[PDB]
Amino acid sequence: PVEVTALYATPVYIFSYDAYTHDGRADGPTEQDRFEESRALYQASGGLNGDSFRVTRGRTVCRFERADDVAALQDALAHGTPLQPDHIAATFWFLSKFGPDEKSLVLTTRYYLLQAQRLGGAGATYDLQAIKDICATYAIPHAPRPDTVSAASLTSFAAITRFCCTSQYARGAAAAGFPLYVERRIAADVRETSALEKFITHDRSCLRVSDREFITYIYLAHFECFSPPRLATHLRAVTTHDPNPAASTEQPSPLGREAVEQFFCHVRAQLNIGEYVKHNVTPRETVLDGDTAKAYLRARTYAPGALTPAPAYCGAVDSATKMMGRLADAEKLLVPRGWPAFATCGIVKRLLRLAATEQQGPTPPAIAALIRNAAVQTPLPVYRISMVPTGQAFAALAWDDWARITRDARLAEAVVSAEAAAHPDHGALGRRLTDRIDAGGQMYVNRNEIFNGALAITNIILDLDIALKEPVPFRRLHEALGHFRRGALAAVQLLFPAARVDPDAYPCYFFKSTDKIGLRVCMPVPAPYVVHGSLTMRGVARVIQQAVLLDRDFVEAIGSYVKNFLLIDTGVYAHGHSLRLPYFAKICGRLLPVFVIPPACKDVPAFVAAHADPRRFHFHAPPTSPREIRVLHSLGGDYVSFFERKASRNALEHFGETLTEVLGRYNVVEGFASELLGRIVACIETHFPEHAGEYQAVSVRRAVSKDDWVLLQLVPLSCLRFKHTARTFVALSVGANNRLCVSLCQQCFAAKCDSNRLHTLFTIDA
Amino acid sequence: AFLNFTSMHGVQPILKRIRELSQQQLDGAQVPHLQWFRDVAALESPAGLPLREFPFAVYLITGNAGSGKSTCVQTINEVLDCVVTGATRIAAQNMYAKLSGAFLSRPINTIFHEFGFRGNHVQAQLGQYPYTLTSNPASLEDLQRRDLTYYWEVILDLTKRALLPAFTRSNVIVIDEAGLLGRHLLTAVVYCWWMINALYHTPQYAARLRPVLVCVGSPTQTASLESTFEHQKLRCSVRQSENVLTYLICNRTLREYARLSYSWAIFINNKRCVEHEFGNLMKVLEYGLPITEEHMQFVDRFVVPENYITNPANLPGWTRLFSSHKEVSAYMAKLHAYVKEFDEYRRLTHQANASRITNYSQSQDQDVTYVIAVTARGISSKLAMTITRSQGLSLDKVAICFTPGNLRLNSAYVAMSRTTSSEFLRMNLNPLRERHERDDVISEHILSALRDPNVVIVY
Amino acid sequence: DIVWVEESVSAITLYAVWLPPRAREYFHALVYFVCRNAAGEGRARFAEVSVTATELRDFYGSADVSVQAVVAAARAATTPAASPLEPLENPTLWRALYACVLAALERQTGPVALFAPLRIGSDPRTGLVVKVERASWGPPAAPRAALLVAEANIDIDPMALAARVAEHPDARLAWARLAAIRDTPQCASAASLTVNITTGTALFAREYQTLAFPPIKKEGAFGDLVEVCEVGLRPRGHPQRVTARVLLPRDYDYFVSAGEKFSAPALVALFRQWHTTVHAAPGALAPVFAFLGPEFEVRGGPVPYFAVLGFPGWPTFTVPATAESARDLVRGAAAAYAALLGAWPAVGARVVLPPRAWPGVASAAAGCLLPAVREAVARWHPATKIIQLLDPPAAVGPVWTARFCFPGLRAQLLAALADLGGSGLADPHGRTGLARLDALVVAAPSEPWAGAVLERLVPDTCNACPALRQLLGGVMAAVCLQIEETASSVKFAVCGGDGGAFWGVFNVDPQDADAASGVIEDARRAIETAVGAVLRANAVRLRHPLCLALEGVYTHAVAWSQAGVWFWNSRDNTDHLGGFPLRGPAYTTAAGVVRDTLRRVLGLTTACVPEEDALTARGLMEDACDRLILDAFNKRLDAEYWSVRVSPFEASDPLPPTAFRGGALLDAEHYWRRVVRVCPGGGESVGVPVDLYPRPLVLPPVDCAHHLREILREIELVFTGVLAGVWGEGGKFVYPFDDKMSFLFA
DNA sequence: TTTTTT
Ligand SMILES: Cc1nc(N(C)C(=O)Cc2ccc(-c3cc(F)ccc3F)cc2)sc1[S@@](C)(N)O
Ligand SMILES: [Zn+2]
Repeated sequence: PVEVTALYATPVYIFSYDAYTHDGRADGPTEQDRFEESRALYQASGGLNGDSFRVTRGRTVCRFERADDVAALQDALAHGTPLQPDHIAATFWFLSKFGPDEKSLVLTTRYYLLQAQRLGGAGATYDLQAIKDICATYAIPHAPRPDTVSAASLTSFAAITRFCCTSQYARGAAAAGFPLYVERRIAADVRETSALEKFITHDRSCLRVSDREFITYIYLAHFECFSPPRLATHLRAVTTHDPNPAASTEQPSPLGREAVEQFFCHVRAQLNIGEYVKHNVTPRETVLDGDTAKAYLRARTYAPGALTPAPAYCGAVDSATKMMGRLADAEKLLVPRGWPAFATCGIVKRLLRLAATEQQGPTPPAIAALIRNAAVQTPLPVYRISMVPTGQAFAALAWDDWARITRDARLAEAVVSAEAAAHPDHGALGRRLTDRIDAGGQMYVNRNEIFNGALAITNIILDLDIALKEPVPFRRLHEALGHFRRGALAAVQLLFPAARVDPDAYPCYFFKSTDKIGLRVCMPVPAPYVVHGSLTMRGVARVIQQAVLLDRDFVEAIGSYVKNFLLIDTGVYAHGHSLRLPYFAKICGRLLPVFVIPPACKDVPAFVAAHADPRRFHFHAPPTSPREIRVLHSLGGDYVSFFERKASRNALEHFGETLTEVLGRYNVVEGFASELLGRIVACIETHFPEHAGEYQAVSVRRAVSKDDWVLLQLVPLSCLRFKHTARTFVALSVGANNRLCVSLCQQCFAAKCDSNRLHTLFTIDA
Repeated sequence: AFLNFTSMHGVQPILKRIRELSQQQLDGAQVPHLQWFRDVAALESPAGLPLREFPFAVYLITGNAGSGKSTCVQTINEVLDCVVTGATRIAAQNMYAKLSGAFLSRPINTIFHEFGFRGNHVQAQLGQYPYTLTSNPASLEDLQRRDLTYYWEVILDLTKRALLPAFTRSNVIVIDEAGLLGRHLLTAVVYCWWMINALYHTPQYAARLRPVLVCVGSPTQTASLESTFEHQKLRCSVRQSENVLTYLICNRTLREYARLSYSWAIFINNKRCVEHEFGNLMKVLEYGLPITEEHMQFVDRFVVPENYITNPANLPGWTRLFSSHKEVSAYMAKLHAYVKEFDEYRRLTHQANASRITNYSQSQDQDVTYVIAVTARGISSKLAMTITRSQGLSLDKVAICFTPGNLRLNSAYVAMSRTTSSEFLRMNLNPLRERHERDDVISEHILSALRDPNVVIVY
Repeated sequence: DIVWVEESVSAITLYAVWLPPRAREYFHALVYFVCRNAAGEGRARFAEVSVTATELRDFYGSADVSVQAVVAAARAATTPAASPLEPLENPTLWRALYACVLAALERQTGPVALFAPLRIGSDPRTGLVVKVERASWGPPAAPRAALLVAEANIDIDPMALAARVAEHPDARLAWARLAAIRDTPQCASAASLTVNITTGTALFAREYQTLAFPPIKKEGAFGDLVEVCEVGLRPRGHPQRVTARVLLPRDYDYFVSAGEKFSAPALVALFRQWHTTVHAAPGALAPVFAFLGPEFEVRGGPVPYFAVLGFPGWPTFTVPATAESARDLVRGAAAAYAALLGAWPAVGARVVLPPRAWPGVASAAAGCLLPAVREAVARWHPATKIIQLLDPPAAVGPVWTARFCFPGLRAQLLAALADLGGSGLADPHGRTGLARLDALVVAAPSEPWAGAVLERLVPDTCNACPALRQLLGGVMAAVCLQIEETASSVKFAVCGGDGGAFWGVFNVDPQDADAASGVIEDARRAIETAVGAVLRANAVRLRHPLCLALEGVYTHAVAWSQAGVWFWNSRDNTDHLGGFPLRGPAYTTAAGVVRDTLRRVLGLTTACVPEEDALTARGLMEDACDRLILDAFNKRLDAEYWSVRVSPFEASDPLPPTAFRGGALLDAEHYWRRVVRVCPGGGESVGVPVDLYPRPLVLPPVDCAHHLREILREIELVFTGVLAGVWGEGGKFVYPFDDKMSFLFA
């Protein structure tokens, strides 16, 4: 009663067959039981073992009981001799699509056609290429062919049939192990892949990082799990030489044993703060105890009486030209005694340097020449004022009427106390409290405090630019801000380990401005720490940003609204970059406080009347009897993604020199640049004949000097493109094959070309 | 041999979703009756047309040009019941080539042939009647009625002519490079499906099954354009349109009815990009990431002068892309150097057709002097072409001529992504260093899709 | 029948330098003697000399100079209104001129000696000094003095200074000012000059807004100080009777000016005005207006001085600061004047011998030596040190160490070799300049004023005659050889030094001190006696008997470079550090930090494996660096403290165009330029010449990220030497300034 | 500017 499923192609030629007998046990069959039954079925000597034979999206009948019929069936099944019409009647594509190998031609044709759907299992849903790959890793011992007939020496079906029937991958252990090995390999592979995809999907769903970080992450993680070496070792592990399952040579796979050791090992690093700080930030602090702490404070923080209420302003407030001239006039009274001559970036740099300069004893400070008072005490804040229609009016002040600016949002102690009695809460109470809320003339309309790298930063001021899918309710925003407070305080207690930040009493301050919910979050730097450096606060911002997208409450609250999960901008901390102060507008939205009371705040009225003190929202404010002071002056430099650092490590390990080293090939600033200019002169005549005789006699002069970008202005320059004022430049970077990327660039001072933007014209090899 | 592994083991969840999407029986009342398509024939203008829902399902397969989505289509064909179609004849033949390279695939035709598009429909007024959608929120019935009013001059003719097709034997319709089809077609296909299963009373119609449209294509490397010709001004205009992919991804009504969250597969990896840098450029381009200084310096190494690309003596054997058909007509010429009908129609007009007289591509990109690829079933040089046509087929060596001011970063991404290797790529200017109109709306939608637990990413 | 008087000569100045008729190669020079008799009464006297061309070319060292050139220079200097500041053209010319006129004065007339009794004669028929003889009777009057303060605002145009500094880059800015007055003498006519000469009899003060104009404030009179004397003379050069006006300095003798803010232009202008005022009336000869000083040369000079080569004939001594011991330096200047006849430090090395007679004396001294030293002189290459010393990375202790020095060995050896070549000199009477050097050497231990003279006369003499260096360093090499030979006998072991100064160890048990003094004294005795015996055998005889100085006993000694040595006696905690550059006020604090860190790190002799000690030493060195940079912050605004003294030889920062506006402050710059590197704006570090701007200074914050790096560099040099010298080598102590504690300043 | 369906 042995049942055979046979594929034929015209006397009948049978070239693939699956023999099976109905299992008399309910659930008796095991893998080794099936292997024994199959090895018994396919006779090792040749043919089958039964007495009577019934021979018959799906990929694809005669009885045999008399002696002649069964003899003919054995002859046609073990050798390949065609079955004549009498026996039945009384009762290149294949070589192409089923592998060139004999193993494939027999075993894969048997499985994919006559064995896949009948036996069920996962292999029923796998394609021909997948099944051929599985056959390729089914690397059972290979004995030589007795007739040495090659698999490609086959023309008709009388050859393919003879090859398959007299093969030793067809009538024994291999023919019995292949169906079981398909199931085993798939099971082992899915065990590892499904685990890796569980990790992938979870980390993807809870990442809450910037758009650019996400891309690197998905790609790199997919590479670790699926990469040439990882996939190769995994398939080598599943490789079996013994078809017998008991002694199969397949062991657990190295994949899912190296990723969980390499990157997925630290996939749970960005997944949890405490591991994001340990592995991504390198803290560099320097303790300073004694009079040196007091010294460092005054030297690197706004003077005590500079952010304290004063009746009228006192400082230099003027437009760009009027302050450019006044700065030069001040230098004319400053040069006689030491200040070198400086023969809108230069003005801001000079003003910041003037403000930073400290007082030497009772002598009036250096900025007193510009501010024109002897009561001025440095260091000082420097602000930028945008006016109408335009004009960046820089203003350096020694004191200002901040009481007047914050008067509108100042709530009397009686009011706050009465609201506290009406609403004894911290979430519903802040709700009620918030609901209850010429260069000289423009000073009190628009200010933008300008970062001074010389001074020490005392407040973590984060600019939260929230993007919105649709309008939001205030209560959801206030709850999200409470969650943000929680996450930021966890991140702060992680960054500053010797501080004491109780995340129910530590005051965080919040200010809010169809487009965006403009937010500003101000945090006191906990004592005894002071943060120094633009890059250090950049790192603090990255830690806070990747810590707030870890708290499930924040993402659950605001997640359905934020189109891009990036909230914190980290580019407002460079030297000379301005940030819009709270209690100020933009020339369209006056930043006003939104009160998120600490859950265990012991002084609510103080917290409310703490948002009106300028010190709470100034980068280099005076810190509010210091014994010890710890200056976090580095939290690690360039914050190469904790991922792309591995993508920088994997960049070479898989793909494969800096500009300076490449310059070594050319024996290496203006000298070699003029040699490259000689090559440019020859080609510029042909490429642009209208200005051919212009750059023939120009001199290279380095204007921009970067590690991988040396730009040299070609001071003698009519624009080559959009021929009509323009400046020509010579770029220097890395070429295609680690060469010299020398580019001709014609920045144009006209409207047609992007004004003051650098453009490229041709890049030639060197 | 390990290259296929990720696809092999990640297409299985896709296969284990399309099956239930295709074996879901509809309620008896929701099945579009024959009388519906009888009334549609009776209707003359697409105004009194009744609001009628035509149920359908989708499964979206998206990714880069060489992402390997073709492996997903291959696995689908050999395992599932399916009618594989294509948005263009070239794409249909490309799929046939890649499906017959593994097993048997029946002759793959275009979706247009499948729903009965014939010769007279080619030049048909496909944008005439108006529609004020009683919407916001837009009901699916209103969207389908808009897409039927859009194609009234095609839907009506198909219904009238109908009142054996391959739509009678399967409910899984794979449309490859479906971004080359406009949104009007999506509803149309579903509509036509029900037609061909109602007149013939197919066993699927008795089983109350509904169409599932497996749309495979690149959403940020492909666009669909609609051309209308004004018959007095003789000004043929071509506006941009919403493709099927963008319609499905960006419409809140379709993203809910079709449940794109549980029905979306993004193929994420290229397999011909041997340049960390070329790959990184393609990544910044297909995702909308901020353009940094480093990217500008990288693409700086490709810029070669305007008079270097256009000169035929340079870059021999390099395909040159322009952003204007007149520009190609100029460059090809330079390279070579190196009664009753018009009586009655004039009567009816109350008072450029060379392009609208044959295959547009070669008709407006020819100087006929030759020096090639067959266009129709009409030869093209394959040496110079437009960026918009370049979307269809990949190229070996590419020199891009960019017109300033008309710079669209999607055009730059399409032009730069036609070649496998960044080594063989030259350009007029730097698209990253010049003013470019970037439209990063579908980019954030893919990004939010890459940020969803129910979307299947295949590496 | 010659007149005879009794007087002491207080000064000798140059009045006239003329070329007589029928003369081609010999010029006569008239010398003004400011003689004073007993009880101070002063009578002016005059003498004549006759210098030949050969003598001029000998005292110049080259034949480029000629008699015509000297006479032209003297004629130009005759008038100060037309052209003052004559020496600035060829300072060597006037230097040699004074040298030869003094030599001829010594030769023809006889032996002269300032502030000393001298019998003087005169010939009435002609009316000049004829012969000077040393007398031996009289308690001569004390060399009285007068305190002079003079300040002038000579409105020099800055751009001229900038241009003249551009022609010669490393031109000391006092030379720039002085050249500006020389090229525009009218600038010396308009200046707010104020003068106050206080004497013991009567004070005199004048104030001017314009120099030529009458005073806007008077006090006393010109006549109280000066007794204008008209004296008739009949020189052999001038047959006709020639009358000379001289400014006899009644009441006082020499001037005493504070060197703190001394302005050579100020005194030049005041003396030019006096010259114009006195010699305005004709009928008499005009004197020479010549002055020399370190401000008169492009590259400057070490020791402040103001020579008076002519008018008014009164020596003026600049005594720089030193308020605590002002009388001591005034006496030192007076002694230096009296001994070296006032040529020092203006004439230079020619006080001893002509610059060109030295090539003969050195050769004549290479012959009288012993045969071995004869070759030893000829094989001397710069810094040979042919003696068994220690490897520069090395340290010793605990063993009884000791430093020794021969006080003034180069000067004494030069004197002995000069006597060896004395027989080879052309003129036995031309050896009087060889009597001043012996007077200096003999009086060197008794009085320190001879010291500073000998520490500059000798190195400059060695530059006048390059061949004398190979002789002096060969004689000293021979001395070191016998030092090493005798050392073994007395348990001494040569371990390092530089010749005259040498430090070594003792092979005595390192715990006993009662017998330590005995061996340390016997070694000194034996080494001194043996070196004296070698010198005597080498024929070289020293005027002052040789003496060895025990400059300290120490137990530990560590050396890193060839000059850097630190010694420490644990018992009394007395230490000594050498080789650390004191290039400013911060380097002294660095030296103190180093001498405390080394005292603490060699106190770690507690029994430990050598590996442990290296780490517990490096930790302490890093901690010392930390405590230094912490204290550096509390003085970040003291730019003068963070200042470096650049020499006119070293590469220097470029002068800002506003430092050329210091007024009466550019004159103070003679040798050193004190520069502080400040950081204006960002990125750029610019140098500020501190002493060329008025005080209090206003500056951008001082770039301590540059000065502290160099101070730390030399600290790590010392610390790497000690770390790799006491314990196992292989450790270059580096302090991560750029990371650990860079934030404080940058 | 702008392809594509028979
Ligand atoms: C070292 C490394 N190597 C990696 N691999 C194999 C790739 O980047 C391969 C590739 C290259 C081009 C495309 C691509 C193509 C497009 F048409 C559009 C967008 C695209 F991204 C996708 C994949 S990934 C990494 S990492 C930095 N993730 O560690
Ligand atoms: Zn331009």
